[PDB]
Amino acid sequence: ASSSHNPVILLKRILSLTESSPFILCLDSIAQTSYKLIQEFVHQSKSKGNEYPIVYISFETVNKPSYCTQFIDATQMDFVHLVKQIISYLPQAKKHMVIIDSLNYISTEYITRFLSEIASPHCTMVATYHKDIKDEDWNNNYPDKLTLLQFMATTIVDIDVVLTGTLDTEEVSELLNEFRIPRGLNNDIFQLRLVNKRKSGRSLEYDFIVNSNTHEYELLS
Amino acid sequence: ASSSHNPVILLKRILSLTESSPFILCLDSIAQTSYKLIQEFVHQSKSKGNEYPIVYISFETVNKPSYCTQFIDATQMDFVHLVKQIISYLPQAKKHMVIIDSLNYISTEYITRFLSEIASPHCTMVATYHKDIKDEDWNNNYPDKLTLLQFMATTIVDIDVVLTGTLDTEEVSELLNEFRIPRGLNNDIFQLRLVNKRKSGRSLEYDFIVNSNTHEYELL
Amino acid sequence: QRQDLVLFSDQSVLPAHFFQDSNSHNLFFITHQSCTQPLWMINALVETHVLGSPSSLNEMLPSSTRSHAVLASFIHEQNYFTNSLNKLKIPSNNYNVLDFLSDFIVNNIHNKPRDKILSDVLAKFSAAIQNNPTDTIVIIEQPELLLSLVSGLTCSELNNKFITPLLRQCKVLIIVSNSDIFNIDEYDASVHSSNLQNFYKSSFIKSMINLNLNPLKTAKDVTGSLHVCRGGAPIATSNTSLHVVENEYLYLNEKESTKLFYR
Amino acid sequence: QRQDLVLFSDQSVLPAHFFQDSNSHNLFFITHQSCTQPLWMINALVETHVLGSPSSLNMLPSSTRSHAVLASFIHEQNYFTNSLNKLKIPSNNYNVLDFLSDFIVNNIHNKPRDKILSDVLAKFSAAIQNNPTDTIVIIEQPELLLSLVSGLTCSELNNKFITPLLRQCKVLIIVSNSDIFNIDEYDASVHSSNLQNFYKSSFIKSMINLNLNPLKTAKDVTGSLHVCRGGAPIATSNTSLHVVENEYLYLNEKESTKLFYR
Amino acid sequence: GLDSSHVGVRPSPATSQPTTSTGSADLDSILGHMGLPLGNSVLVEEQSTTEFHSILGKLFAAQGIVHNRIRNGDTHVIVLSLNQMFAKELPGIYYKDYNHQFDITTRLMPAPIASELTFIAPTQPVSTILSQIEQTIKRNDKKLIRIVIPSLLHPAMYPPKMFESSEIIGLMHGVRSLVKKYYERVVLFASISIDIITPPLLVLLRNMFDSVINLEPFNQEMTEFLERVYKSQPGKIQHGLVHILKLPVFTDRGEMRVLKSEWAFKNGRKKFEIEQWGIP
Amino acid sequence: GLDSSHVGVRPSPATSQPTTSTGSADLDSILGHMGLPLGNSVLVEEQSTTEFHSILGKLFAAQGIVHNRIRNGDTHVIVLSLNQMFAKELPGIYYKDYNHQFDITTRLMPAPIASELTFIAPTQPVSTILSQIEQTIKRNDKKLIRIVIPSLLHPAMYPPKMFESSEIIGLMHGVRSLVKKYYERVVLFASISIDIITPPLLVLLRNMFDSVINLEPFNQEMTEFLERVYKSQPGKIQHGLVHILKLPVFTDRGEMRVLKSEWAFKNGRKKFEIEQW
Repeated sequence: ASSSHNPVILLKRILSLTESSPFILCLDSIAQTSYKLIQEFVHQSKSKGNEYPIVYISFETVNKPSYCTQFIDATQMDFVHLVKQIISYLPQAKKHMVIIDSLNYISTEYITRFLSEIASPHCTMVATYHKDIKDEDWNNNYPDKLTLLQFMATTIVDIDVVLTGTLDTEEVSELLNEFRIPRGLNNDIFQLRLVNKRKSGRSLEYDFIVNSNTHEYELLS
Repeated sequence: ASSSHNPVILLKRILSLTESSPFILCLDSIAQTSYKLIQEFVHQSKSKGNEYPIVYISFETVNKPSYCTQFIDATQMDFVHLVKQIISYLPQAKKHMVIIDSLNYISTEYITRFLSEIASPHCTMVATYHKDIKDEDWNNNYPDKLTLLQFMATTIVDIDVVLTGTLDTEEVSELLNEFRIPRGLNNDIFQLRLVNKRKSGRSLEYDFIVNSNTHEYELL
Repeated sequence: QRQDLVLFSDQSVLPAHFFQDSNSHNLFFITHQSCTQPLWMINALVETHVLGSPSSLNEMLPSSTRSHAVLASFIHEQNYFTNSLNKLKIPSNNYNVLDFLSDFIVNNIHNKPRDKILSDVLAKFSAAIQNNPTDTIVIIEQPELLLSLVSGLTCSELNNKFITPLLRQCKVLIIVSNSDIFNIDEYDASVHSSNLQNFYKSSFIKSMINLNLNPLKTAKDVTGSLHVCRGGAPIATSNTSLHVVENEYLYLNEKESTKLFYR
Repeated sequence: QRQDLVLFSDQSVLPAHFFQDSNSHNLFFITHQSCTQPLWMINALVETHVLGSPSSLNMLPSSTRSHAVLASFIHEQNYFTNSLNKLKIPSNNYNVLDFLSDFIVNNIHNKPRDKILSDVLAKFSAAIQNNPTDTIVIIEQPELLLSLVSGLTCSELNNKFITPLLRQCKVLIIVSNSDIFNIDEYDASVHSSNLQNFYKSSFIKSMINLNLNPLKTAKDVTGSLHVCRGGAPIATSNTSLHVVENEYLYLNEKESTKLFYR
Repeated sequence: GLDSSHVGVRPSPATSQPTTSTGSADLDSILGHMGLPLGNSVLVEEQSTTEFHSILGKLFAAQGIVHNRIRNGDTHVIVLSLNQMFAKELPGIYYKDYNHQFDITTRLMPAPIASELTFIAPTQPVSTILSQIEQTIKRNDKKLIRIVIPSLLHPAMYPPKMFESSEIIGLMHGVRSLVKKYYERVVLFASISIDIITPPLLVLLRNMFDSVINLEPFNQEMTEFLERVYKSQPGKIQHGLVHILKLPVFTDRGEMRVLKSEWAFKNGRKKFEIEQWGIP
Repeated sequence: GLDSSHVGVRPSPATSQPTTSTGSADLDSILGHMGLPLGNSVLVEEQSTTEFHSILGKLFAAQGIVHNRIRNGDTHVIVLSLNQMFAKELPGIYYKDYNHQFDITTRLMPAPIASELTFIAPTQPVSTILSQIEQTIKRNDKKLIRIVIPSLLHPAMYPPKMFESSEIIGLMHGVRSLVKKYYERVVLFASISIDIITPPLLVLLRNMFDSVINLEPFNQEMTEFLERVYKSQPGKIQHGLVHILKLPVFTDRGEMRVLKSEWAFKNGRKKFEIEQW
């Protein structure tokens, strides 16, 4: 009871938006970006028979995803207008998914405001944060963006590359530090760390290997 | 010829202000501050028969040193006035020593101006920088204060504690990091690294153990 | 010994369907250190698009095409590319060079707000593409230099106000950047040059393919290596089988000629 | 078992010649973590100066000119008044300056840094002005100003308050909390540099440093007191006077303290 | 000051000074005075994402209301929070009347009225918060005052500007000033989730409080383990550790009272316990 | 452009393009073109506190004045510096007249006159520096132009404001623009002490130049050693290494020309040599 019986089934329920999570935060990096995991979301949330309208917010996506019901180019307009627009596409009425391609573009001191104006009983927000993009005084003690985002999130999905070749993790690390990008990254098969924050407040962690080709999820450590 | 025959004699000539160095930079830390080395300066610069007037500039010294000819409290007045005052105590005429207790108090972007307004053929400046006091945008590439000071200096004397007890250097390091100050620091006997920047532009380095009690300097 | 340049699984370098599919936008990200410069790769790409194959690399009759190339640089003047391409016999009516070195600081920067600077640059691109919208490739060399030339310009403003709009107007965009900032010994680009480093990370994230040139870490036989890697984004294509064929080539560049081969 | 507190080579704690020599200024720097608080050391120092010895650590009605000025940024006046009454220090031989009570509310609404510091200093000056050469000054957690006053740097705090204060004192005793240096996984140097500079500069100016710390390695012992040279020479005519560096263990409980050796 | 027989006040067994209950008997015991001595504050810190500390804050306020409603025990509660539902959530009851056993499943009847409990918004300027706190203290001049700050610095409720040292530390210093100024009548309870608090700010906050108690919920492994061991005895499962970092009076005078991993807490169905910890 | 027989210009043996001397034959050889090809710049970096690079800067300017004074070899020298004594320090002489062997112990006779050499103060706004450089280039329209920047970014001479990227890198980009705009007539020589240059700024500066040469003076040990070995032959003692980081034309087209610790330099009594190490 204190930990999940079948974590894979939990995972699927979160992916399918059956289980309620109003703010799902995805963490990625250049070695394995998030768009495949996002695809898993839309897949599972249609494969259990759902049909959610999806509002897609784009700071860095020029190709309109096929699954999206509304598309917003956030790159030209300011914060207030953006929030206005997002809301204008949202509602009992029906269940909407709000996808933000990158939270790195929103100033840290605006994060809580953003999450609070958008929040709603009919909205699930799925948002990506790139762990390797750095944020843009000395007695300012406000948490950094990642710390805050993780605190506000109801679900965290942290994405990592799964290496197949002859380079180990630290070798790939130093190569990536020199921007000598190696082969063998950004694969259909990748690793996932799920933190599910229960109603009780307890945060539970599970590791999965995910195949985004076949949509088969298996458990790890 | 390319390196000193007797580094101890070079050291003494620098200490006595015989050898010319218009900007001598002393580096210190809480484990061994600079005032004993300064005392060695005044000593040697009187023990070879010199008699230089000494202008003392004080950002953090409340007790007027006995050897000083003029004393300036820099803590209340601004940069321009300070330079004015320093100059007003300076001049052929005779050789003056200008001692600044701490360069940490002068903003990095004013350093080169400070050194250039004060400079003179009759002035030798002796100045201390505390290596463990941190300086007060992203496409600002100006050198940090220590880097710049070391670049501008004609002589550098970098002071370190000499440990006698049972704690080694790294143990004392972690203790000092927790401000658990150990016994056995700030001794009469301490270590010195001299970088003498010759006229040729070459910078030569030598290590000394210094006894500030007996004024005996030996090589390492 | 000698290898052909191949980027994609249909054996192509610059798939003609990248220019026939519509509403599609694809970004190539090419990075290089300053001792392994990319001129020959730039030429080969222009060659591929205009003449039809990277003949300077792989190996021809007079031909004619609509295919067009827009070439821009923040570090090289117009004559540099004009001379380079003339030597390859690329028809001058099939390309256009935009010079952001010549008089750039004295005109386009000095006493002029960030927003207007970026908007003017973008406008030059828009004018250039406006002529041949769907048969045009755009190549832009060292745009990251703007982060240094323009006071207070952040990576996110550069992307939001120039790069991303540019890409939104292109079938195919090719950004060429110098990766020297990641290769300083004893220095962490991540921590201390974060504004600049963010540009390379975000560019990678948006690209569907990354080509990178580097000297070897470990001969007079070899200039360096070319790596071909997936980028962080999917290929925008109707062909659901099209993928990047990751690869490593060694290459020797000398006497204005280049040869790719395998280790 | 039990040891007397000794700071200097003439067997004293607070040398009477620190108050007879003139133009001389001496700074004691006392630092402590927040689990080994210094109240008993403060009292003992007041005791030493006023009654003549640290009796609580190591008696007849007596009279003296000796005076103590006590200031705190973290404790109200009643705290020290009660503490010292319990030690029978005559209320006419000390004065307590309270920089906790109403401090924030008397110093906001856009009061500028310079005026804030000048007002604090003025309170000290008025207090010392009465008994200039027989007075010790003890000031507890002045570094708190670095947090309470927007945009205040260490160098401004020193230039506009601490250093002028010291220039007006025969003996100044600064008491500061060293918790900022004791966070596990966190480098005070890099990230809290403004705050850390205060402790380094204070050390540099002091002729003696007293350090209180929990042990790293019993119900028998509260912690250790280290007695160390500071970064500055003692200002004294007596050319033989030096700090007698030492480590004491101590146990504080039931409002009584005992020093002893390891 | 207070009525000399105020039901909410007893002498500390340690120092004889006037002391009042936190609403939790086990916490009262932990503090070393069979309660919190008047003129003092307590900070309850919590690791992880759980909010067990919310129970403690609710007890602290509920105890006061029960005293006010009893003999005499005049008490006024001051809550620094945006969350006005806090008042509707206070538990009902399961030196007589010094402390009560509360039942978290139940509710005060009736709910606190405006003269019993006052809310102050933490989104206001520091000067205003301090002004309102003091005026409420003065207006209620012969009453025991319980100031409660549930989830201090929660980023959903406290704006970024308040995270500046001069702002939040100013506030706490000003509040500390009040607790010491009205030492005869005032106590302060605050709780905080420390995982997102930057280290230097956390050290400054601890410095403003007279006592500090740290709650560490059991991690995933340990929780699984316990659930295994007490498969047949679920009522015995505990929920985390209670660390004592600083205690009222004792710490300030110079005692080393830090005690880690010696106590454990258990959220019962109705009752919150803190008992000696032994790995089962 | 130039007179077709300008004495200061010859074809590069590598590419045939117009090329001119740096005033140092050994440096000319090192650059790969028997000189610096017109329309290109060279950055000489120096490690440590020595200023051997100052010799190279002086040769670069002196060579131009000698050409101007010779047949024809019309040349104008532009010096970006506060140090006006630079002009009085230029050495005298020890494809005829392409390159001269200079004697550093001697001096031009007479010293450069105002029409031969122009100073520009680096303490002025970037826009003004760029304006003045271009106007001098245009005013001297049929002349070979040598731009010399001795001790770029020396903190005694360059104010803190100039260390902002948009300021110094703007400047260099604007100067690069000129060198490329007037590619038929203009070359640029700059020298810098790199020890106090922050790494990122150093990488940007290298990026602005067509070639980069790095001088590494021998440290204390090595110097002692040499002084021991050549006790009896002091004329053989060398003074440091010359590293090649980037070469005109070759590097830009894609060749890997980095070559470290293969050349050494020697400051002779009169003559500056670079020989195999």
